Amino acid sequence: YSPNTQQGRTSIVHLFEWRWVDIALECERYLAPKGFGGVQVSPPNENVAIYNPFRPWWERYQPVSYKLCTRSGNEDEFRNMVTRCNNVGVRIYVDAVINHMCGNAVSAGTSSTCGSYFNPGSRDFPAVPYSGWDFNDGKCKTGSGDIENYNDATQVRDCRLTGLLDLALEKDYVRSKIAEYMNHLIDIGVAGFRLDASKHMWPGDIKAILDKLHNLNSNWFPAGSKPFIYQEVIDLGGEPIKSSDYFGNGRVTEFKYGAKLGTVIRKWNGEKMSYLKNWGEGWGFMPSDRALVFVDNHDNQRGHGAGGASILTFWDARLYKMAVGFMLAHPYGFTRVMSSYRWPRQFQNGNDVNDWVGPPNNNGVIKEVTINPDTTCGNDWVCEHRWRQIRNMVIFRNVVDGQPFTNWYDNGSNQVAFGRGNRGFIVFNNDDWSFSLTLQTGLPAGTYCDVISGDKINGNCTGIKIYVSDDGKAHFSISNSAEDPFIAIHAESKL
Ligand SMILES: OC[C@H]1O[C@H](O[C@H]2[C@H](O)[C@@H](O)[C@@H](O[C@H]3[C@H](O)[C@@H](O)[C@@H](O)O[C@@H]3CO)O[C@@H]2CO)[C@H](O)[C@@H](O)[C@@H]1O
Ligand SMILES: OC[C@H]1O[C@H](O[C@H]2[C@H](O)[C@@H](O)[C@@H](O[C@H]3[C@H](O)[C@@H](O)[C@H](O)O[C@@H]3CO)O[C@@H]2CO)[C@H](O)[C@@H](O)[C@@H]1O
Ligand SMILES: *[C@@H]1O[C@H](CO)[C@@H](O)[C@H](O)[C@H]1NC(C)=O
Ligand SMILES: *C(=O)[C@@H]1CCC(=O)N1
Ligand SMILES: [Ca+2]
Ligand SMILES: [Cl-]
Repeated sequence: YSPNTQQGRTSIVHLFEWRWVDIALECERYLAPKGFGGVQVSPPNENVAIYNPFRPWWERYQPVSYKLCTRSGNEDEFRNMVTRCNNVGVRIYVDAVINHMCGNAVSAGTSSTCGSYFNPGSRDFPAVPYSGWDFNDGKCKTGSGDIENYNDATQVRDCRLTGLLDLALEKDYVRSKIAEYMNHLIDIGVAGFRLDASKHMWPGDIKAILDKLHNLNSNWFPAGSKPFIYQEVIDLGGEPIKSSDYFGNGRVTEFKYGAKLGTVIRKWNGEKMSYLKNWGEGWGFMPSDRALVFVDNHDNQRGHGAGGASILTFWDARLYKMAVGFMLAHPYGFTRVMSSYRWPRQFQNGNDVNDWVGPPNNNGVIKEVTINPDTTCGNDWVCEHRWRQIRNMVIFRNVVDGQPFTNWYDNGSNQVAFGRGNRGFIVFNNDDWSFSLTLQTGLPAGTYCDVISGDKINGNCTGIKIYVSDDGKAHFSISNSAEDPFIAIHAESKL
């Protein structure tokens, strides 16, 4: 249940589709000094090479083998990355796709990221190796063989998720091949895993696999360190399968978090920020100590999975920064920041027809991540984790770690604020008028640099300055026309 990050580092960043060499560099040049706890990487195992459409991001969720050979790099490059990141105290978490192999309709051949032969039709994946009796063909009871109804908890687990060949996870052989793959990664140095499509695996089968896993590599981690496990389970209610069914294996993705934060910030259906006072379990969310939270993820930022049209992404930059800011300031759950790539989003009848587009590439070869002088990224990588407003809130969370939620204020509409013990305070204005008021901050008297509009550099603030007096009060002014309609100050931004 614990992330295994360095003490004081409270967030992980999803460097979606990034190449291993770029992540290794990012660890040393940015993530380490900026205090990021770790990185969730795209599936490192060999996958189906899909040409129609042209190399979609989702081809990486169709395993061909467990060889660490993908568009992100080979095994040596993967190990190089894990080693370099761990050496600078930044962890690596692997997106483990262990529920299935490729789509059952993919043509047999060597159209895979490493040239491995596979025959979906004959259930043949010799590179593992898996064969017909390693899949759930006979176990599934639907007429299509695919998952047809989420109200039947059994077919959700035993049938094919959108045609993906479903592994017979009850077999010790299959459990062992998966464990062999994950233990290879653990021994290499990975700190944990995102268990892809966990809702599609029986809680008990996952547990059986986890019981085969090693403790983290003792060269970097304390003896007895268990790998961090966060299971992807989309539970927004209305279905028999609940997130809680997986608490015995590790943390679980709380999709209700970003879904509701999106509706609140967009002010849909009369919702407003003042309602966030009891944010957390009060909103029907899972226990904070089991939640892996985020505003958006690789799926719902592009209409895949769940979360709805309410989901906030980098496309909605201004509101997005505020959502990410609220999340990073609030004590609930363990935070994951999304880092994406720009794609030619094209809406037709309310839907993005280019939601399949893969990462920036030159004839299929993923482009490297170029760093600009202003610290942003080129080659179409959005690099949200590098936006000042997000990067400074990542440090905010670290600074206020362990402090209680306190000193909440709200105007009954969309102007709210709250503090984290005597270490940080944040103010939001999502109303269509100015927020100008003196608030109790719970902070020691002094001059504080607002870390949203600026930075504390060389003993001075580059943006807004807040003055806290002896009573802990300070005046805040946020126009609804402000570039970023929120201010955040903390112990380390104090002059
Ligand atoms: O030996 C030739 C044979 O090799 C490969 O077969 C593998 C199976 O695909 C794989 O399932 C596994 O078989 C085990 C069963 O799963 C398990 O229930 C129990 O019966 O033990 C079996 C043996 O360990 O391993 C075999 C052997 O590696 C390949 O996939 C076949 O195509 C090939 O004919
Ligand atoms: O630390 C680097 C810079 O980080 C910040 O720049 C961000 C913006 O804050 C973010 O909104 C986004 O730009 C959008 C912009 O706000 C919006 O008005 C425009 O129309 O669309 C943009 C979407 O791409 O991205 C940049 C980073 O690329 C910070 O504001 C800046 O001062 C820092 O230098
Ligand atoms: C802040 O800026 C002032 C004005 O230039 C400068 O005199 C001062 O030295 C700076 N603060 C620090 C701590 O360097
Ligand atoms: C938590 O993520 C990991 C898996 C469960 C445990 O005890 N540690
Ligand atoms: Ca399954
Ligand atoms: Cl996820």
